[PDB]
Amino acid sequence: IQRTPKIQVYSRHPAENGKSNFLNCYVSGFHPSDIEVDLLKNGERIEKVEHSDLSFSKDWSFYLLYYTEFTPTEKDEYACRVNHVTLSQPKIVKWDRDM
Amino acid sequence: HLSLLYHLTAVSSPAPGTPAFWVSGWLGPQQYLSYNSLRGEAEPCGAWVWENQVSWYWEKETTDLRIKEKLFLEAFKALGGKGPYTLQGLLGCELGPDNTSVPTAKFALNGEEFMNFDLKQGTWGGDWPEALAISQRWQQQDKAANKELTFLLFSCPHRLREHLERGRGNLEWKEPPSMRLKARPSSPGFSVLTCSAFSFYPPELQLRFLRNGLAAGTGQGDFGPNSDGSFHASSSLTVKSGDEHHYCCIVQHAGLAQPLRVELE
Repeated sequence: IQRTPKIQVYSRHPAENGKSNFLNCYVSGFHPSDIEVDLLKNGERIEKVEHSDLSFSKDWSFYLLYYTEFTPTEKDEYACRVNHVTLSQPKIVKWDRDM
Repeated sequence: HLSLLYHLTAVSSPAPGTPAFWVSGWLGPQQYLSYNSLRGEAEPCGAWVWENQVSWYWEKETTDLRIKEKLFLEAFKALGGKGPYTLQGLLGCELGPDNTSVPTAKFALNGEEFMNFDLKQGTWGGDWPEALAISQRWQQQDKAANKELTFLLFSCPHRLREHLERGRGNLEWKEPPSMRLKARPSSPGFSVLTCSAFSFYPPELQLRFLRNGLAAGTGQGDFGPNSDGSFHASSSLTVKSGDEHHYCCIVQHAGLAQPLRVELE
């Protein structure tokens, strides 16, 4: 069976302009396990991105955390871009600083 | 009480540079173990790197998981055909109310639960022909059932008790969430209020909205991990534009002594 990913984007700590932080893209609920994820800064792919181990939940769906160290500013926009076999095109989820 | 659970996955055609087989081990909601078939060594995670263990602890975890690696890869040969296949296992134990071990041994094929291990008979089984095929292949392998029995009935509870003793402080960790409540405009006449909880542990957390001190619902939200195994959560409520200041959020979490009221920024 195939399951399409849920995507969440949030910082590790409350965002404060000029304070170092981490940006997370948490992708979960998907099957099969092959997935492609990029963090974007004003549309540009971020190079220094790490990710947790591919693991899975009680319902057997897979999940994965991508994260990158960053310093938010007032004007810079961040997003997460995800490709998976269930998706007809890559899904882009913008970082909402409130979330 | 707390569970030790191994999450095992094999894939029949791994992408290049990725493992055909990998494992994560969990003590309740935090990961203590990693293993993959490319490195071939079981390793500690996070604070468990600094745990004081018995001299042979990690080599024995490695020994057991190399055995499961071979079994999972044997499973694909029992199915035959082009695939691709994903085989997952959830193996572990938890201590029960009377201080005995309760085993877990379930498997899924291509995302669907399809097989278990029966500890009373020492046999794998399931209804699908894929279950019968894999179970028979595993059942015919010398000492495979015996090693599965030992793993679940003896090794797992022994490991769980050792980690409860040597890492009790890691498991009792209580980090209270940093809270924020913020509104943003939405469709005309409406705003979206978001209560957000940052970097907390353990994952159990409640967020509730109040309107003029009266219950206004849980809102809709989500939760997820941070890179260090702490967690993050948010919940959001649609409210009428101009009414946002009547709302607050309440959070309950074990790192706090009382429910905490969070006011709008």
